[PDB]
Amino acid sequence: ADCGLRPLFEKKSLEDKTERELLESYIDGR
Amino acid sequence: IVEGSDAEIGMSPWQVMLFRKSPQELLCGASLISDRWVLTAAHCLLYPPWDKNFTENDLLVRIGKHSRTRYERNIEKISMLEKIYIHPRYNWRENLDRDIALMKLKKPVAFSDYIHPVCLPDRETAASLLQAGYKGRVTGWGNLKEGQPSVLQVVNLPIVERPVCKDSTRIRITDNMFCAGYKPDEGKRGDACEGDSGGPFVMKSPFNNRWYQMGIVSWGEGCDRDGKYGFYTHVFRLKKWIQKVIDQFGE
Ligand SMILES: *[C@@H]1O[C@H](CO)[C@@H](O)[C@H](O)[C@H]1NC(C)=O
Ligand SMILES: [Cl-]
Ligand code: NA
Repeated sequence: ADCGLRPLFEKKSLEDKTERELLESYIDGR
Repeated sequence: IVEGSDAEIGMSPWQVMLFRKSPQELLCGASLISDRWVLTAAHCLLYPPWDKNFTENDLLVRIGKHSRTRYERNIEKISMLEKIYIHPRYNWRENLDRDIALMKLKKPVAFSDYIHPVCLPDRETAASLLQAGYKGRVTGWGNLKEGQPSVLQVVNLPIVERPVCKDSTRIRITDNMFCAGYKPDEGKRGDACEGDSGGPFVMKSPFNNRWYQMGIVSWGEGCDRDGKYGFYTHVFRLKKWIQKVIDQFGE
C-alpha cells in the first residue's frame, strides 16, 4: 500500500537530482 | 548504464542485485515488488544457448545497495531464494518475448530508508504513461560502455514509437516489449549495458507521485549505438501472469 514512495525523497518532501526531467517530459515529450 | 550518473543515496530503494554464489559475481539487476518477491528478466536465470539454468541455491539477492562491490553492513540485506518462477512462454529461442521471472525470498525483508518496494502499474497508469516521448528511468551496476561503476548508475530515457523500435532491428518484436532511448536526431545518449539487464525501467506517476515499474531491462544490440534502442519487458502486459503466480504461491 506504501509502494513507490521513497523514504529519503517523497516521504521527506525532497526531490532527486533528475526526477524533474521525467515530469517535464509529460509537458514537452508529446 | 551508458551516459548516466551516480545515483543519490536511497534514490532507487527497490533496486536489487542478483548475485552468483560461486564464483561470486554480479549477474543482473532486479527489483523489489513486495517484502518477499523480486522481479527480474527470465534470461538472467535461464538461457540454454549459454548453458545457463540456475537453481535457487546457486544465487542470492542483495537489496539496499549503493556501492557495486563493498559489503554495506549497515544498509544492505542479503537474501536467499525459496523459488524461481519463469514465464512458461518465455521465448529465448527467437526474440526473448515474455522475458520475465519472479523470485520468492526465503524470508520477508525488512523495509528501511534504503529498501522499499516499487509499484506495478494498473491498466490506466500504463495507458497514460507508456507513450512515446515520455521518459522513464533505468538504474543498474552494469558496464559504462559497450569499465564498471563504483556505485549505482541512473539514466532517464524516452519511450520510442513502436514503428521506430520495429525498424531498428530485425528481431521480431512483440507487444510484450517496448523500446526506449534517444534517436540520433535528438542528439542525446544513454542506454542499459552488460549487467543492467533484469533491472527496472520506472516512471514517476504525475497522478499520485508514486514510482511504477513499467519495464524490465531485457535486450539491446550493443549498448548506446546510434539508431538502436533498448528493449524492455512490458510489465503491465505481463501483470496477469505476475498476479497469477503470487496469488497461487502466496504473497
Ligand atoms: C534447468 O535445471 C533444472 C534443475 O536441474 C532442470 O530440472 C530443468 O529441466 C532445466 N531446464 C531447462 C530448460 O534446461
Ligand atoms: Cl541526425
Ligand atoms: Na541508441
